[PDB]
Parts: sequence; structure tokens; C-alpha cells
Amino acid sequence: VLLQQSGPELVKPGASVKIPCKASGYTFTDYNMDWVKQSHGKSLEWIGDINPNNGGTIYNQKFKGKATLTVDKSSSAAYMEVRSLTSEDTAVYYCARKPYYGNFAWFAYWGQGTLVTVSAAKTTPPSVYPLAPGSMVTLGCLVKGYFPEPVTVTWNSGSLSSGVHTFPAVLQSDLYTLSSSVTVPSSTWPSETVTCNVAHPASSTKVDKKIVP
Amino acid sequence: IQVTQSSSSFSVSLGDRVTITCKASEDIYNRLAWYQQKPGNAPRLLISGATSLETGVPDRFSGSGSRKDYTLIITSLQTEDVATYYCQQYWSTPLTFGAGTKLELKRADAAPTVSIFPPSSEQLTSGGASVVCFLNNFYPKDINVKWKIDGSERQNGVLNSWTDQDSKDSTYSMSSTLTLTKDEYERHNSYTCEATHKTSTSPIVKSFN
Repeated sequence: VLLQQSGPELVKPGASVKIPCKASGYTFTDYNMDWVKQSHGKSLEWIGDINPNNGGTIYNQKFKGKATLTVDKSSSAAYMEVRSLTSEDTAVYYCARKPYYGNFAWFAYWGQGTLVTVSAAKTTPPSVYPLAPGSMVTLGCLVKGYFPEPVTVTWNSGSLSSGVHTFPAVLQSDLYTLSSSVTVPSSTWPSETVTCNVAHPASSTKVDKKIVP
Repeated sequence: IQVTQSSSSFSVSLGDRVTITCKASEDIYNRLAWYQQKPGNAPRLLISGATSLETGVPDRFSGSGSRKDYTLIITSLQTEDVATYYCQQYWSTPLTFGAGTKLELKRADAAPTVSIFPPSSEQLTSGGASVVCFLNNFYPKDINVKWKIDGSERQNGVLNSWTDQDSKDSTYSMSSTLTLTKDEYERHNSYTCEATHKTSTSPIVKSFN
């Protein structure tokens, strides 16, 4: 049993997005499919249920209009379209299959989930700033004003890891910011080079920032 | 129908017997399931019909209760058991889920290691000025950070980011950043970040002029 959902989705406010859930490994039309919403670090919220055999739907009233469930039996796929997207719609949306006897509405099979981030920001590379002190010394790197997530941070091309802390990004404005620290022996710095390497896939940028006294 | 788990977070030690409760607003007649979820992954069904363990789910897990009170019990809590747990009723639609109970591992208390950093010359050229303060490897997770500029407390312009419990040493770390314009940053002289943590009566204070 496999429930395949597409990767991260970036959508503009006011637009609509159609989230697919490709099923395989079982007779698609013999099991109902449901959708669940989960906001960053929050609880699970049930959206609705659809019978793939007759297309019949049952919704959590809260999402009427906001979400529309459909299926394409000929292609063993279920879909959920979310419309008039706003900031409150940003979350991970999962499809989940019910048992043959749908009455027992629990979910043993889930899709990996699709993150839908609603923003009007345009792709923007991060500015990378060195953080220098001012027998262990802590150094850092501030990565700010980038979009969308994520960014990859390493130290000395990945040779340093034990003493590193890279923090979860946070939405400062409509742009993200994150920081990373690294702690090393006082005898290795500044006597030896310490550099943070920052990559941002979205804008195909790669930056190396040596930390200097 | 609503399901309330009450316990939002629980500190546990390996081998402990943890109990997570879930109360239904009305009789749900054993139509309740429990799920386990770890960061970045989808929920995993552990129990259905209030007491039936799903295949693969270790014997450590078990469920009980009835009517409106249900419980999830973990006998010898193992590291692999650290996660968030959710109950869900399916006696009536809409289906509803509890808020989730997150378990965290207990360890020795540890004071945070605090470091403060003035804005880099590179950022100043951009017209911005971020003062950064790292509070690393502390326990328990509860901590408060206060920023002061020339003695006055500053709330606006502060962005905080917290790591999840470290899987290697069970500690927590925090990063706090105060961002101002270059002009404002240059108007003041003394910058301080103060951390209040149970491991010290006096706040840990790092500052610079």
C-alpha cells in the first residue's frame, strides 16, 4: 500500500492549489480516502472523506468551500484542491486511507504529506554574516533575508559537526532568517581557518564566510 | 465530540511507565485510536478500538479505559518511544483528534552556555544591525531571555529560535536575535542579553559596549 503525495508547494495568496494523492498496492475504488491538516507544531485536523467508487464526499463543515475533494479512479488518484489561500492555510496536508470497512475510521496508511506554504515573497538569496567573539570559543553565522526555505549550513565543508548548533529558521518578515553556532578550542582559532558554508538551492547560491577576529 | 489529552509535555526516563490520558466530551464506546508522530514524519497508528495493538507495534504499548476516559500506557519506555502521541475518536463525524502529548527525555540539569555577538561590519553596510545571543546545551527546556539596550528592556525586534531536544545529549539550545537599523544600533552603546534559568539564582549576563 503506497500513498504518494507531491513535494513542497509554494503558492501565492488568493490562488488555488491541487494536492494529489496517488495510491497503489490495492484496489483503489474499494477503500475511502480522507484528508487531514496539520499546522507547524500543532494538532491534527480532519478535513473530509471521499468514496472513490461513487465520488461521494463528507466534509468537516469548517472546511466547506475552502477544500474540495475529488478522485480520478482511472488513475488511482485522489485530489484535494484548496482555494483562496491565505497565511492560515500554510500547513502540511496528508491523505490517509481508511480500512475496507470504512465505519472504523482510523488511519493505518498515510501519504508523506504535502507542505503548502502561502507567500507572496519572491526567491531571494540569503545575506551571510560572520559572528566573531566580541578554553573553548564560540563562533557563528547569521543567514538572513532569504526565501523560500531551506538553506544548508556547514562548517569547514562539513569537517566540523560535534560542536555545531544550527537553529530552525524563523519568519522575520516575509523573509526567513536563521543562525548557526560552532564551538572550537581556543588553540585552533584564529590560528586555523573556520568558515561557514551556506547554500540556498532556490536561488542556486553558495557562499563561504570565513570567521575572522 | 472533542478529545482532550491535558498533558502537553512529559519528562520521562528510560524504563519508566508513562500514562497518557484522553477524555471524550461524550461516550464514544471504545471507538478511539492512538497515533505516534515524530518530527517530519506522518502519524503512525499504534492502537485502534481503544485496546487493539496494530501489527509491528511493540508489546510495550497498550490501551484501556471506556466511555469517556481512555489511556495509553507504555511499560518500559525506550528512547525510540520519545515522540508525540495523539488520540482520535471515530464514533461520530467530524473525526476529532486530541492536541497531542509530547514526551521528552529527562537528564541532569545544565546551565546554558551564553555567547553574545555584535553586528558584523558586513551587515552594517547593508543598513541593518543584528545582535545575536546563543544559549547552548541547557536543561530543563524552560528558559527566558531578556534584551537590554543602555539599561532599558527591549521587546520589539527580537526573534527567538529553539532547537528540539538533542538526540545525543538530551539538552536544548536557543538562539535570540535583536535586529535594529544601523542608525539605531549606533545611537546606543551597551547591549545585553540576560538568561533566566533554574540552574542559577542570578541571570546569566553577557554584554558588550
